[PDB]
Amino acid sequence: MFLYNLTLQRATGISFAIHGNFSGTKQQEIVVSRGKILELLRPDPNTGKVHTLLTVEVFGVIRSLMAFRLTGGTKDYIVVGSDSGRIVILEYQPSKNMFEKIHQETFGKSGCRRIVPGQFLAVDPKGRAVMISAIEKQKLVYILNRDAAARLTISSPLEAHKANTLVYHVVGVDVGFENPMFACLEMDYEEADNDPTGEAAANTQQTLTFYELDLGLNHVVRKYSEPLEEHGNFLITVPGGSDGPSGVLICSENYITYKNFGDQPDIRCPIPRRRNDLDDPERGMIFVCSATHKTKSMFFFLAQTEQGDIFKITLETDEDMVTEIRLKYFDTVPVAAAMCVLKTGFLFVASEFGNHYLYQIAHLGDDDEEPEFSSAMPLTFFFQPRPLKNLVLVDEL
Amino acid sequence: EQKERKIMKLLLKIKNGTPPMRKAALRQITDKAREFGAGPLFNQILPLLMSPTLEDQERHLLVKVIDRILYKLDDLVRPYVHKILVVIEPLLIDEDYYARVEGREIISNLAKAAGLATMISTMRPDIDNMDEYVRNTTARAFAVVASALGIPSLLPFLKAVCKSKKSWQARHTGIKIVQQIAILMGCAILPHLRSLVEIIEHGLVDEQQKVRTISALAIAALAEAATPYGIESFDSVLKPLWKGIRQHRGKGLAAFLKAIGYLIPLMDAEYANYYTREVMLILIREFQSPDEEMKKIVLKVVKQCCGTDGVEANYIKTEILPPFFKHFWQHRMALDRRNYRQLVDTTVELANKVGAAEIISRIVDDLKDEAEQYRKMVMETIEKIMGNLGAADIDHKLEEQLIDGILYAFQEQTTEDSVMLNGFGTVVNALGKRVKPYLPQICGTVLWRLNNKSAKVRQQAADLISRTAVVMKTCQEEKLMGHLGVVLYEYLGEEYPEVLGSILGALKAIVNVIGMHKMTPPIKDLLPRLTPILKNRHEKVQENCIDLVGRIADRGAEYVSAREWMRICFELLELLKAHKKAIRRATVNTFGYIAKAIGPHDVLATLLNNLKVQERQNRVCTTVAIAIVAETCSPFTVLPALMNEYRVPELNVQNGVLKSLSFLFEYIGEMGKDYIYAVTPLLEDALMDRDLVHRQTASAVVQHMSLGVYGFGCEDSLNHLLNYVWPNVFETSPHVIQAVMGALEGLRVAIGPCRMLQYCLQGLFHPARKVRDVYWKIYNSIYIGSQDALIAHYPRIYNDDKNTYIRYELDYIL
Amino acid sequence: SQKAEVIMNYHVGETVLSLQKTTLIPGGSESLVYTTLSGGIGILVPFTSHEDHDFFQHVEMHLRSEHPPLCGRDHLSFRSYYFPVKNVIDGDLCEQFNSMEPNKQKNVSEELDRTPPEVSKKLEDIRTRYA
Amino acid sequence: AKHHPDLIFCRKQAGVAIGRLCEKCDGKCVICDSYVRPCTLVRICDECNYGSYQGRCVICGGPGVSDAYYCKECTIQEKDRDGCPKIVNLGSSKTDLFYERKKYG
Amino acid sequence: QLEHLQSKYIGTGHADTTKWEWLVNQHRDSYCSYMGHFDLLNYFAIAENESKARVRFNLMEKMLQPCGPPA
RNA sequence: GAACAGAUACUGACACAGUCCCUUU
RNA sequence: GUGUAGUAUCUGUUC
Ligand SMILES: [Zn+2]
Ligand SMILES: [Zn+2]
Ligand SMILES: [Zn+2]
Repeated sequence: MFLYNLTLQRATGISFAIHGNFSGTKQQEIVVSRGKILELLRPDPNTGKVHTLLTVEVFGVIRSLMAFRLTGGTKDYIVVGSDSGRIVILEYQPSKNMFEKIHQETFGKSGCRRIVPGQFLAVDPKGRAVMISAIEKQKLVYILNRDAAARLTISSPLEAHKANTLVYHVVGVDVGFENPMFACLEMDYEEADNDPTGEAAANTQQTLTFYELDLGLNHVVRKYSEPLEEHGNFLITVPGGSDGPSGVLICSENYITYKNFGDQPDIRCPIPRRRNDLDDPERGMIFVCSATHKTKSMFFFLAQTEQGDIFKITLETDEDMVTEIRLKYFDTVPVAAAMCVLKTGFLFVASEFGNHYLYQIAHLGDDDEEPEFSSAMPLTFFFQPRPLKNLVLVDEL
Repeated sequence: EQKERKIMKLLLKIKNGTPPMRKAALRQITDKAREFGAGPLFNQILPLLMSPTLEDQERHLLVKVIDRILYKLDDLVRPYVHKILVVIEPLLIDEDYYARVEGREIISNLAKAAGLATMISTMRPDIDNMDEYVRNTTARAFAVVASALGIPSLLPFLKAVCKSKKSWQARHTGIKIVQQIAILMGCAILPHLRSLVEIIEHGLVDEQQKVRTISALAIAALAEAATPYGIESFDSVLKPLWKGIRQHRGKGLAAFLKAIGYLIPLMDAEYANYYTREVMLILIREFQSPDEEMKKIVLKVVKQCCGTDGVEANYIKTEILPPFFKHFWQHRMALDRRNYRQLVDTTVELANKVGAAEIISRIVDDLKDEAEQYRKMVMETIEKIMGNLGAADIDHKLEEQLIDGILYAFQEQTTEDSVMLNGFGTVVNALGKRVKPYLPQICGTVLWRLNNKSAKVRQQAADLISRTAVVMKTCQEEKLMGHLGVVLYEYLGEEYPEVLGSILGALKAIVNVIGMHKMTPPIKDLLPRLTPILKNRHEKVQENCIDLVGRIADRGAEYVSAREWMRICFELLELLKAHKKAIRRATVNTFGYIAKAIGPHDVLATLLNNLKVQERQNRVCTTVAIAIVAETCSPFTVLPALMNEYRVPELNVQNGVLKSLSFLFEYIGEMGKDYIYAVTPLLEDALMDRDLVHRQTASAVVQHMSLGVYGFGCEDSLNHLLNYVWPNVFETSPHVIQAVMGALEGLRVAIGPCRMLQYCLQGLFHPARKVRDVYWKIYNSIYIGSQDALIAHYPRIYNDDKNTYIRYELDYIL
Repeated sequence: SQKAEVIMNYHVGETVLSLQKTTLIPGGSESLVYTTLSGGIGILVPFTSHEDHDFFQHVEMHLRSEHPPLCGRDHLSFRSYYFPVKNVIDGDLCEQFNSMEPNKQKNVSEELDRTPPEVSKKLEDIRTRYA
Repeated sequence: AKHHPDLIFCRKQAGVAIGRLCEKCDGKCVICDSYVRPCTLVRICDECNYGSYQGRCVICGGPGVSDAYYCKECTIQEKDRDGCPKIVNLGSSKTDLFYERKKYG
Repeated sequence: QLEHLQSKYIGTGHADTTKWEWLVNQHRDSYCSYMGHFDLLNYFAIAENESKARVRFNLMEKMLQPCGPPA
C-alpha cells in the first residue's frame, strides 16, 4: 500500500526572466524561474536554437528573482526570494555546472505569510544594497559590502517597519554614488476601519514616499510624501547620473506620469488607443511589463498593454528639466507577463500562456512613417495597427 | 491609624521570622496593593530606608517590594517623586554593581510611570547645586530618566541647558548628563548623534579648563560608543582637539590624547596614517611621563592607533619598538596592578600587529629577572602571544632560549597560581612535536618536584601531566608514560582530597591517551584500589573518580567480574546524592554504559528498588538512569519489566514510571512508532482525573511521543488520545496548563491543525468569559504557527443582508 | 455514521485537474498518471518488495539531512504543507543522487554498504520498468 | 529558562553575532533546555553583543567557552525563528544567593 | 505574564474580539495567500478571460475594505 | 461558595561557596 | 544538608 513518486515531464510555465552575464563572460544568458524549478538557458546568434544549460529543482515556491553585480566586478549574482523565511544569494560556476550557496540570512517564519518578507525584492542598480519588503508592515534593508578577499559579505538587517501599511511595488532609484534611495507605493488604511459611515474606500488615494539609506548613521527613515490623484500599479526604473536624469515612471489607467525629487513638476500623458476598438469604451487600460535597453548612445523604454501592443517611450528631457514624453508604436505581440530585451537585437518574449517566441530586431524603427505621440499635443490618440514589420520570427519554444 | 499599623506589622513580618511568612506577606501585599495607598506607605518606608542602620537583606526586601508595587500604582506616585529620588540616588551612587543596576531599573520604571513634565518640575531645583557628589549622582539620575521614555523628548532640554551663559555649573551638569547617557546607552544613540554633537561642539573653545576637559572626554565617549561609523558627524570636531593638543599640557592634554586616540579608528587609512604621524611627536614626548594614569592613557592611545589597518607595518616596526621597549619595561609602574594589566594588553596587541618573532626575541631575554612579579608578568605576555598568533615563526635559537627560560622559571616557584600551569600547557601545545628532546628533562624536574616538600604541588604536577598527555602521545613514547602511570599508582593513597582529585584526573587523562590494554598497571588491580575512593566527600575527587570509572567501564568492560560490578552499582546508588549536576550526569551515563555491558536484569531491578526515598531530587535522576538504560538496551526488553510496576498503589512509583516512559520516548526518537500499542492502556488510565501530577506526566508523554513519531503518518493512534487530552484545559494550575499547551503544540505538527480548529470553533464564541479566554488562547497558539495551512480548513459562514462573508473565488468551476 | 478513512496524502505544489489510472507503455503495469495546470506530468508507482521499500526509505532519510534544498526550504515541511505525508516516497530527491559530489556519494555509499553503481542501477530499474 | 517565569528574552531582530556558552552550560538547549541532537546554530542581536557583553553565556553571563546550538525538537517546532534568546533580566535567585553569601560571609 | 509572543503579531485575537474583525482579517489573509501562489492565480486567470495583471490589480484594490463597510 | 489567621504534603533534569566582566576632574 | 517559585491536602473565628 506504499507508493512511489516519479516525474515524466517538466513544468514549462514561465513567471520570471532576468538577463545578465551570469558566467562572467560577454555572452548574455537568461535565467528563467518556473513554479518550483530554476532553469538557465542561453541563445546562440550563429544558429538561433536555444539550448538549456542548467535545470535544478528548488523544492519551493519562488516569489521573486533579481540579479546584480558589484561595483567593479564582472560577475552577476542571483538573489532569490522564496516562500521561506530566509534570503539566499546564488552563484554560477561554469566548470561545476551547479549553483553554489554563498550567504543565508533568516528573518522570519516560512511559508506565504502576509507580514513575512519575500514578495518584493528591490536592488540598487549599481549593486551596493538590496531591499526586501513584505505585503504589510515589514520592510528590510541589507548592505552587501565586499571584503579585501575579493568576496562579498552581508551585514545585519535594518529596521523600517511601518505600522499598518500596504505596499504595492518597490523599485530602486539611481542616485549616482550618494546614499541609495528607494521608492514604493505607500498606502494607509488606519482611517478605513475607523469610519462606520461607509465612506472609507472613496476619497482615499495612495502616496509615493522615498526611503533613504544613510551609510553613516546606518538607519532608514521616511523622507518624502507625495500623494497622487490616480491609482498606480507598478513603477518603472529610469537610468540617472550621467546618462539621463534619475526618476521613476507611474503607470496608471490610461495615463503615464514621470516623477522626480526636487524641482520637477508632475507631467501626464494619455495612452494611445487603437482605431475603433471592439471592447467596452468605459473599460480602462493598463500596462503589464516593460524593458530597458540601456545603450551607451541612448536609452529607450519598451511597454506592453492588455491588448498586446508594444510602444516605445523616449524621454525628451533637458539637462535638469524635462520638456515632454514622446511615445511611439512599435509592433504587436501576444500577452506576456515578463519580457527582456537582449544585445545584438535579440528580444525574448515570455508569453503568459501557450508558446514562447524569440524575436530578432532587424529594423530599429528610427523615426518610422507612422506619426508619433507626445504630451505637448492638447487633447485622445488613435493609431492603426500594422502587421509585423520591425520584428521577424526566427525561433519558437 | 489602621493602615499605618497594617504597614508596620507587615514590615515586621517581612523583616523578622521564617521565609514562609515573608513570602505570605509578599503575596498578601501584591494581592491587596490596590488599596494600601501611597502617602502613608512612603512616609513610613522612606525614613526607615534612609537610616544608616540598614543591612543588605532589609534593603533588598524593601527595594523588591517597592518594585513589585510600582506596577500596582500606575499614576499614584507622582507627588513624592523628589522624596523617592533623594533616597534612591544614594543607593545607586555606591560602587556596587547589583545595587547600582537595580536602582537603575527602579528609576527607569519610575520615569516610565511618570512623564517629561513631571520629571522636569521635580528635578529643576537641583540643577544648579554646588556640591560635586550630589551633582554627579543627579547627573546619573538624569541619564537614567533620559534613557527611559526615549531620548528625543529630552534632547531639546539638554540643548537649552548647554546653550546658556549663567554659570559653568549648569554646563558641566549637562555635559556630564550627556557623558553618562553616551557611556550607558552604547550603540543605541547612533541615529541621534548630532543632537549631542552640536551640544558639545560649543564647549571646546571655552577659556575654562574643566569644561573643555569634560567636553573632550564626552567626545571620546561618543567616539567609543559609535565605534564602527560616525566620521561624517565628527568631521567638524578635529580642529579644537588639535589646537588643544598643541596648546594644553597636563590632565587636559591626557584627555585630548584619549579623545583623539578614540577618534582615529573611525575613519579611512590615509587620514589615520597622517594623524598618527602628526601625533608621534606627542607620543614620544609623553612616553617619559611620571604619572601612572598618564602611562595608562598613552598605552591605550598606542593600542588604539596600532589597532587600525592604515599604518604600514615596517614604519611602525622601525619607529615605535626602540623607545617603547626602552621606556615601558620597568618595575616602579609594575608595582601598581592596573598599570601592568594595561601594559600586558598593549604588548599583546603590538605583538599581534607587527609580529611575534622580534617581540618574543626581545622579551624572552627578560626571563632571568629575580622579581617574581616580573617573571609572572612576562610569562603571561608570552603565553598570551603564543595563544593568539601561534608558533610558526620561531627558529632554533629562539626555541632553545624559550625552553631554557621556561625551565629556569619553573625551577623556583612560590606563588599559588595556576597561570604558570596554563602558560606551560599552552606553550607546549603550540610547540607540538618540537618539544621532543626536552621531554626527559622536564619530566625529571616534574617528578623531582612531585616527590618532595609535603606533596603540596602534587596537584600542579598532576595538572601538568593531564595537559601534556596529548603532546607526549604525539611524541611517540610509551616507557615514560608507563613510568608516570605506575608512579601515580603507588602515589594513589594520598589523604588530601584536592591532591587525590588531581592525581585521579591525571590518571584519567593517561587512560584517555594511552591504550587501556597496553596500560602498564593492570586494570584488574586498579579497580580494587579505585573502589574505596568513591566514598570521599569532596566535589573534585568525586567528579574525577566518577568520570574515570565511566570511561573504564565504557572502554574496559572485558576484564571485570560481576562482583565488583555489583559493588560499584551499590556504591553509585548512594553516591547519586551528589549535589553537582555534572557528577549526577556522569553517574547516569555510567549506569547506561554498565547496563549496556551487563544483562539489563539485575541493574534494572536495583534501579527499580530505589524509588522509595521520599526525596524529589534523586527520583528524577533514577528515572533518567532507567531511561538511558532502556535506550542503550533493547527497547522492547524493558517495557515488560516496567508495565507490571504500575499496579503499585503508591503515587511515587507511578509518577516515576510515567516520567521514565516520557524520557524513553524522547530519547528513542523515530523508532518509537512500534511501541505505541503497549502504552495506550497506561495513557488511558493516566488521563483520568485522579491527580494533577499524573495528568501532567501523561501530557508530557503524549507530547514527546507525538514529536518523536512526527512524519510517519501515525495519526490513527494519536487521534484517540486527543479526546482525553482536550478536557484537561479547565484548570487553574500553571504547571498543568503549560503541560497541556505544550502537548497541544506538539500534537499540532503531527496531526494537522484541522482537528484543533474544529475543537476550538465550537467554544470560541461561548457566552461565558473564562471558556472564551482559554479558547482564544488556544486559537492564538495554533494561529501563530503554520498560519499558511489554514485557508483551506476555514469553514463557510453565511452572511447577513448588509455584509458579505462568502468567498466566491473558490467556487469557480472549469 | 459510516465515516470513511484516508490512506494517502501528498502535496505536489501544483493544481491537478486530471486523474486517470492506465498503462502508458505496452506490456507494462497499471500506474496512476496525472497532469497539472502548470504543465508537468507525473506518475505514481507502487512498490513490489519490502527490501526495495526500506532501501529507498533509508536513502531518502539520509538525503533529507545530507542534501538540503538550494533555497533553504524544509523538504519534509514543504511536502507536509497542509496534511502530513503518508506512505509516499519522493522520487526527485532519490534521482538527485547522480548530480552529487563524488565525496558525498562515496560517503553515503559506505554508510549504506552499497556501491554507487549499484545504487544508480537500483534507482534506474524503477524508471526502466515504469516508462 | 522555562523553570524561571521571571526571565524575559530580548526578542529582537537577529544579526550576525554568534551566541556563546560557558562550561556548565555546554550541552544544554537554549530554549527548551535539552541534551539531545544539536542541529543548528544560535544567532543573537547586535546590541546584546557590544563592549563587555562580547563572549558571554546567554543564560548566566559567564565566560564563553562553548557554542550555542538548537535541538531537533526546536527546529521541528520552528521555535528557533524568533528573536535572540539572550536573557535581559538579572535574576532574583542569583541576587538572593549573593546577598545570603555576603551576610554569612 | 508570558504573553508577549501574542502581542507582537498582526491579526492576533483577544477576549473581546467580535466577528467583523476576525472575518476581515481572514479575508485579507486569504487574498495574500492567493497573491503568493502561482498556480492558484493561474486557475483564476484560466477561469475568466483576463490577464494576470488585471487579477492582481483587482486583488490589490480589493484588500482595502472587504466584507462590506464596518459597523 | 467570600474572608481575617494555622498545620501537612506534591511539582518545575530548578539553584548552592561566586573574587570578579572593572571604571575620574 | 540549605534556598526559589508554584500547587494540593487537613485546622481557630466569621458570613
Ligand atoms: Zn538581544
Ligand atoms: Zn552558562
Ligand atoms: Zn530545544
